[PDB]
Amino acid sequence: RVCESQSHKFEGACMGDHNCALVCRNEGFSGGKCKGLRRRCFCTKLC
Amino acid sequence: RVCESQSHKFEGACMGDHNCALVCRNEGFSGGKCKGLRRRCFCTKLC
Repeated sequence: RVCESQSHKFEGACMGDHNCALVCRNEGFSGGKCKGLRRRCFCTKLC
Repeated sequence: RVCESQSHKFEGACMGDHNCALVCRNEGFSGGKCKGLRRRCFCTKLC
């Protein structure tokens, strides 16, 4: 089961899922991706 | 740090946040609330 949390560190429009994943790993998550028309980085991990 | 996961048990459209919270507690989360244009139940817990 997957849980999500918006990144605290990601700056600017999320244009590249991989960059978001890397920032999210620095925040303690397993990965992440960009979501929405607002292009925000959302970190993911197993609940 | 809070995380979110769409409910796996909640039936249909989410009207009452309290109902969603109780359903989500049965899924092992601390709470939950109805969100989105298509009113769905999202469970929350500390990650």
